[PDB]
Amino acid sequence: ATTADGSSILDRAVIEHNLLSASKLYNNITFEELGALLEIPAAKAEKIASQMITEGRMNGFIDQIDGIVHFETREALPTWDKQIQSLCFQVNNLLEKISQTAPEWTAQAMEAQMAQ
Amino acid sequence: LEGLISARVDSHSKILYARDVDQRSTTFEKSLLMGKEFQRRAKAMMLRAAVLRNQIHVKSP
Amino acid sequence: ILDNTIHGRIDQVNQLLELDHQKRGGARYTALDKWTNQLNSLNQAVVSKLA
Amino acid sequence: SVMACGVTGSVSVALHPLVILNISDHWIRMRSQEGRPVQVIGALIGKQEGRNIEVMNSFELLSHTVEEKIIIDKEYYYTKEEQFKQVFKELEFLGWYTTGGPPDPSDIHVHKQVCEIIESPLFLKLNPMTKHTDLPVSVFESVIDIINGEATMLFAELTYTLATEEAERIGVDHVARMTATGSGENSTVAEHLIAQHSAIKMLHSRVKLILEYVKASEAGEVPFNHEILREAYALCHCLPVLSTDKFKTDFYDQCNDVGLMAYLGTITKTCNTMNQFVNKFNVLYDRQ
Amino acid sequence: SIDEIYKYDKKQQQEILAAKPWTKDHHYFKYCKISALALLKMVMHARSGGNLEVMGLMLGKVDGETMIIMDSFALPVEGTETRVNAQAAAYEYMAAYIENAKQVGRLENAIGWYHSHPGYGCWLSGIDVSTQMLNQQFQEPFVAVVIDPTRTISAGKVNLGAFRTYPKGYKPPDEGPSEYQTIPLNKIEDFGVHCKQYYALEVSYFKSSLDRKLLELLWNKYWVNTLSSSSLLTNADYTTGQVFDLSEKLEQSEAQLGRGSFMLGLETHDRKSEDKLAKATRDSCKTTIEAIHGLMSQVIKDKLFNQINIS
Amino acid sequence: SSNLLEQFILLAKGTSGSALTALISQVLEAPGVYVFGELLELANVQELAEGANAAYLQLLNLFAYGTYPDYIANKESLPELSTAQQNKLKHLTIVSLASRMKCIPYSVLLKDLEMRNLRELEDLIIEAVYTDIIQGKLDQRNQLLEVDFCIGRDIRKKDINNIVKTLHEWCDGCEAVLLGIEQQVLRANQYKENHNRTQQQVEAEVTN
Repeated sequence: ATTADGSSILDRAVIEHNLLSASKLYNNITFEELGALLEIPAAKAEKIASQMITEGRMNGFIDQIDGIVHFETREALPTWDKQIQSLCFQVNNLLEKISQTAPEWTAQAMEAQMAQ
Repeated sequence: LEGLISARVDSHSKILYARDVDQRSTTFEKSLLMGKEFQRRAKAMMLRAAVLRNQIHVKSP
Repeated sequence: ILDNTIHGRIDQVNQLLELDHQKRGGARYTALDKWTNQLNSLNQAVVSKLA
Repeated sequence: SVMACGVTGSVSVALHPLVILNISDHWIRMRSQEGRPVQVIGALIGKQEGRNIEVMNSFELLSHTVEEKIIIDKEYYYTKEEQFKQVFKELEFLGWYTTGGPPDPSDIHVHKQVCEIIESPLFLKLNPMTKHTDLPVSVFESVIDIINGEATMLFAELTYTLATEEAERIGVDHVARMTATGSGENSTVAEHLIAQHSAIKMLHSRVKLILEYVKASEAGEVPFNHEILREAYALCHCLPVLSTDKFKTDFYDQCNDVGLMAYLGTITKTCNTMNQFVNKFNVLYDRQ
Repeated sequence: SIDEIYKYDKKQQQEILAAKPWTKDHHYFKYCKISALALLKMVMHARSGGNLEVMGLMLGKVDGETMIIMDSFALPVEGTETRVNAQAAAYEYMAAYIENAKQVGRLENAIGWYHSHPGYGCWLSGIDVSTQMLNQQFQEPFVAVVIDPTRTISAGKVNLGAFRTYPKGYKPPDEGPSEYQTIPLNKIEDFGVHCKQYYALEVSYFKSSLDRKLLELLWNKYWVNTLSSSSLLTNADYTTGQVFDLSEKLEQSEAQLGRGSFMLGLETHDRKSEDKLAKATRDSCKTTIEAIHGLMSQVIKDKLFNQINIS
Repeated sequence: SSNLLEQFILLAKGTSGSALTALISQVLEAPGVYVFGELLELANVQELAEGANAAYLQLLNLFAYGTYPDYIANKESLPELSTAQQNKLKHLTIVSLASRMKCIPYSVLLKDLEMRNLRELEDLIIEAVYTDIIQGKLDQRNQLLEVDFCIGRDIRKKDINNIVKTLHEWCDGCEAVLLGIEQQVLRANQYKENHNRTQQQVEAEVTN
């Protein structure tokens, strides 16, 4: 159907999908650069992004002073516990690879701590 | 002085501005001043109760 | 704002609605002030029982 | 050989006298129903908090026997694992026990399948004659050693003690006596320090398992492989995690918040003892 | 028997559930055997709730006039006195356990439900005696076990006791308290009346179970979640919210010291709640210990990983 | 990929001459190959010189030790790339600065990769996250880039000493903290035993 731009309904779902993926990948982009990547004017890239924050479907805030919209990617304390859990998760996946490739080395490394 | 607000009069531009201190500055300093008086009053009470043990009452007047 | 519906402050000299997202705390610091006032009056009562 | 005491582990085993009642309960029942003294197979359960090993009770093993091996029923064990993971995750499982006497070479092949489940199993053997000082029980550990070029899994005996936890001894004595227990010390501070004391012992073992793995690829043990080096290079490069100006301004802010609350709570504890001393001093010593 | 009750027997459960000997006399259950491995799981789930009430579910079998408490798991329901009919949340767990047990040749079903009554001792109030009568007629047999987590700290006694509420048409007209404990001066009048609705049983102990053996295989891959500490950010609203209640307790202590509970003629019995200054001390220390407990989980993380750096 | 690395090292050791020159351009064009340490130290690529054969040897050295600005300075002497070889060079530039410094500011990557905004600069970085190549986090307050996991470029023959040095401080560092935690348990348990004995013997003598 005729949904503003283009001649299909997918013209609106693509713009809304690119804004959600940019909230976790793009740091901070201007309103003039965000519209050029989607072939949309600057007046349309602001009204669509503002409706996603009110409904609770997209993170970040919009600054009307300089016209630079920022995206929230988690910081401060919530990022400290994420790096610790991601680091300990790599040791769990590495332990399953050592015992699978060479199960004899797993029992030998455990006895080295009890001998000291 | 009479009200309960906190405003600042800026005579350089005739605009009533506002300059407040941090929330951690007026809280940590107020609690530290009360903690010093708490330890001073508690230690001074032991000095008053010390003379009341060896049978030493008021003998000044 | 007075009806506890819209947060922030109005600035007529700049035509900008202020909303400090990383402002100072007000939920935890409001309890330390009440604990200091209650402990100050309590110390004056326990010390008045010993002349 | 079959018994030579290879590497003696420095871990402490907190064996309990209740582990012998479950072993004798399975030996008399198996002999009365078969009419012959065969060998029973069970399992050693308890709790492991790192260096200290606590063996509370025991239970028989639910496995089959074909030809000469012991096939662990992993299909039934893995079915209940997805349902028992959303309630608790404590109380580890140790090794297994058996009834016989001298170490037999047939028990070596059975202990090899146990290492595939837990990385540090344990062996136990009940002897009718004497051996130790108290109960005739002994705990052994799987210690591999080469014998004239052939690597065999030998055993090493250890010296067990009594209860090494005040919060645990009060629960064990109330189970065997089935009557009453004396009022002692519950140790509330020791019940909370186990979350941090056992975390260091668990992390110290994970680093030791990966330290010799990368060191063997650089020396001459593990062959030179480009896949192992490219997968373990950036693994330790992330250390330390979040150690810039963003975490320095947040760690000191959280310490000052709880630090001020500790000062307001410490002065309240002193006022409790001060009120008990003032009321007892203004009556006997003072009369006004 | 002696050696048959220590293991799982299929012939024992096929000669009891098929005949149902409990339909003739309600006083058939005399003893109760609770596993030593399952006792630690019941005292740990109720201790995490603190002053709140929680409920769970127990699984086991039967062997004559003595119940067997094998495995036991926790439940997300907030006790039974707050939420009426707390057995509705355990219907999803029972539908997934019976279907997985009949295919392997096991007739192990439900055996009872355990809860916690912190404060007024281990007993059955007027609410637990009404819901238990509606569950014994559908999911039989059942047994109510109360665990006091806040009583084994100060007194040091492990409170444990199983009870069974009699249905309609079998309650004795006069029966004294079989298992009497400590009750504060508030609900002591209801203990002498509700004691005739149930009766205490001689609890026993044995070593068996099965749930305490599969948790080690899960810890080999679930150890990345056990280190998720940092209690300073989890229940941050409970720590700050406790300071607001402390101000109301401190204000009541000022009026207690001013008026005084020692008057002429009638002393040490004037005010209702005495020793307000001594009780407010433990409440102030609760907000301090709980605050420094979350910091210890963060400092220990900055000394093992943050002290490594790089060349 | 990992299965394609064992196929390019077997065809280069079986043939030589003109067949080796055509195999170099096929490796850089085909994706999945992110390592170039096992192919540079071989004696097959060292024999390519005098003419266009020498340009392939210099291009392999820039993909392992050089960066993105090192290629634009001598683009006339090196053969041109396509839409896939140019994007693969930007992935190696991010992992090159991470081996020296832990955090890399955004102003450094904006000059090397020649961008104008932050999303377009990070567009080539997020493409390596799903392929298990570059793993990390993005910082907005400090405007830095904390690279946690990345490729080791070659077979790591020079920076391999930092692997054992980092693991040694993690194993030996736990023993120093364990001595402090164990000492705190003994001090806390001894204080409770002394307090329980001093509170019961002082209250029993009041009746006498």
